[PDB]
Amino acid sequence: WVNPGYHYQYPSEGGTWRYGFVNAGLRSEYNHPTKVHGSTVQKLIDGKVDKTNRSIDTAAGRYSNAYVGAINSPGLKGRYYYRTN
Ligand SMILES: [Cl-]
Ligand SMILES: [Cl-]
Repeated sequence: WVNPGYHYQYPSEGGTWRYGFVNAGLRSEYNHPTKVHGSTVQKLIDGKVDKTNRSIDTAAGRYSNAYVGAINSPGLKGRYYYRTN
């Protein structure tokens, strides 16, 4: 199970990174105001990777969108990634 709602980090590279269990999925979303950027999320069940979703290379000023639809079940955990180009 994942304590729901976006969690936030502020990369040294710039921008805002938000991720977590939100609106029926695991999500990783990164906004960089000027650079091409992206994000990735992995869905874990009992520690095993069930799915990986990688955002496309995303335009400056928009949040990248990495998502896996999920039930917030007892075995659910997420792992989250961001990138700049
Ligand atoms: Cl990424
Ligand atoms: Cl695995």
